[PDB]
Amino acid sequence: TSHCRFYENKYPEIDDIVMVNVQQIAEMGAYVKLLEYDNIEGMILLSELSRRRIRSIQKLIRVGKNDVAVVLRVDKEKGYIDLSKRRVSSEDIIKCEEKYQKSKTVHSILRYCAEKFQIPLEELYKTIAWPLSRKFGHAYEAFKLSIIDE
RNA sequence: GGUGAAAUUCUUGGAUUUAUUGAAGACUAACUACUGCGAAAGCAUUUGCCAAGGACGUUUUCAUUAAUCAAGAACGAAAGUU
Ligand SMILES: [Mg+2]
Ligand SMILES: [Mg+2]
Ligand SMILES: [Mg+2]
Ligand SMILES: [Mg+2]
Ligand SMILES: [Mg+2]
Repeated sequence: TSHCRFYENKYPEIDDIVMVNVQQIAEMGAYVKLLEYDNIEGMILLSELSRRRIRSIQKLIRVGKNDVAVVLRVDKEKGYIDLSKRRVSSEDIIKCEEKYQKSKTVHSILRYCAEKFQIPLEELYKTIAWPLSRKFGHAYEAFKLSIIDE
């Protein structure tokens, strides 16, 4: 079960870049799920969805696929996000790519660990990934070190 | 910044705005109007100098010296050329 968000808390921060998989589209916008963080839903509105004039949404969004975005407002009581998509700079997307790729590696490795040990990812992340992220900022550099220095 | 909306561009070597100032070059807002001057272009900050001009007033002076003009000439917006 893929849960237990990458970061040390399940909620977003006010300015961050993130990457999102679209789940559906409504008329006012799309309330979609975050993948840089665990599962929390939030709106992306059509007015702040496309760069150019919004002529089509099917071509741009491509529901079921991965896109870059940022977060502007946060609901820190029960969980709701306001996100943005047009304000992604040419430099933003590159670092979003690298951050999501390292996160995806560290997620798939420990997902395999959970599947082979049949223990929820929450406990495994709390026991292993979190202290390593505390110590060296991200667990992937720790994995590289463990390859080199044990 | 900018735009229908964006992007290019400048920014924690702190831009955008904030106060004093300093430099440069342009130009003369509002007053500015069915208003003025000039042959036409054109002419709008102040002051001085330089000469010029229309209009009016004139019981001033000369007495046709005038009108339009091929040839010839003077100015001639903007742009452009040394
Ligand atoms: Mg300043
Ligand atoms: Mg003036
Ligand atoms: Mg006048
Ligand atoms: Mg002639
Ligand atoms: Mg010239």
